[PDB]
Amino acid sequence: IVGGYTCGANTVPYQVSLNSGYHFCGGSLINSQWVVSAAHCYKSGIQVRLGEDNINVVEGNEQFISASKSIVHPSYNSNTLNNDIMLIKLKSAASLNSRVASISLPTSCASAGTQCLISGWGNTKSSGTSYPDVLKCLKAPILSDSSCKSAYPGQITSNMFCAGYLEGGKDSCQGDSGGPVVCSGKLQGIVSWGSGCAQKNKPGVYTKVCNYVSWIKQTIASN
Ligand SMILES: CC(C)COc1cccc(-c2nc3cc(C(N)=[NH2+])ccc3[nH]2)c1[O-]
Ligand SMILES: [Ca+2]
Ligand SMILES: [Cl-]
Repeated sequence: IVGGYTCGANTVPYQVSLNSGYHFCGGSLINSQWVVSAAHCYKSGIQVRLGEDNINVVEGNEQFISASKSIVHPSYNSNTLNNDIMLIKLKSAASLNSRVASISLPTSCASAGTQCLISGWGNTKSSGTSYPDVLKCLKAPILSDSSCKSAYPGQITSNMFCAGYLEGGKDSCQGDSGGPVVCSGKLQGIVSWGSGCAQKNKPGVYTKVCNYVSWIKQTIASN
């Protein structure tokens, strides 16, 4: 997260770290056995780490559970990143409490101007790599479709939305991919891509979760 702030330990109880011997992507807990992340964060050998704050220290509250299966969206396109969503089922269910809790799926899509919270352990510099030990947070508004398409002409599908600041300085970045964009207590986006990090006129692009609620529900129900 570039231009963000320290969230505070466990203030984002649905945030998870996908780990394969190091932190590589973020994700969101939606029920005690399922997490949602981005399809391009897929790999085998994934351990889901819940209740984390400092990812390099066991401070307490952590639950490390292996993934039993990852379900990448059948229409995911690695070249355009269209349908960049993946569901991970956990080997055992997580114990939910106040430090580990799930976030709700939306019933409607959010509108431009809606303010949302993006969190993650991704890079904090737009030029160079500086990864943090604790969770970083950023409040960012959803932008209008016209400003998003003007910024990335030909690359935005109806399953993506832009959120951020056109002046630059605040944005999600590498290491944040797969994590949550929460607005009014509902999971509305998944960190997906962007051009560099916090560059002027190049806001972040997120997977539009409201277009996948029936797919998420039907898939969890049959697995
Ligand atoms: C499969 C992963 C281990 C590799 O993931 C990645 C490798 C290189 C860059 C990214 C990445 N750049 C990103 C930029 C942004 C942004 N809003 N500017 C957001 C997420 C990003 N994720 C990324 O997610
Ligand atoms: Ca820790
Ligand atoms: Cl266009």
